[PDB]
Amino acid sequence: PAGQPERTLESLLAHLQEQHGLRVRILLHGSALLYAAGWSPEKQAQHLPLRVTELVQQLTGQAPAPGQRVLVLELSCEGDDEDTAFPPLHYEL
Repeated sequence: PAGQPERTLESLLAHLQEQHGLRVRILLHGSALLYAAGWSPEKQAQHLPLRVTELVQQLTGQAPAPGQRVLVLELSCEGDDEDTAFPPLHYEL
């Protein structure tokens, strides 16, 4: 297990929006695309009580596997400079 334990999708989106006052970004890589910005209301995206890791795989339709898994996520963010957005997140399962 790498990084802090997965708490909740609603927590992740709500935390960034309130504590940092920054727009939400999409984490996508093979498995699925995480909701952040789109036609759908922003409040709806943060509403999702599903776990951050479970939600991504559930949207994908892939069940969890035993042992350590290596997954990488890409941050899709619209901005003038690439430095504004953080580099891809490395998370193992």
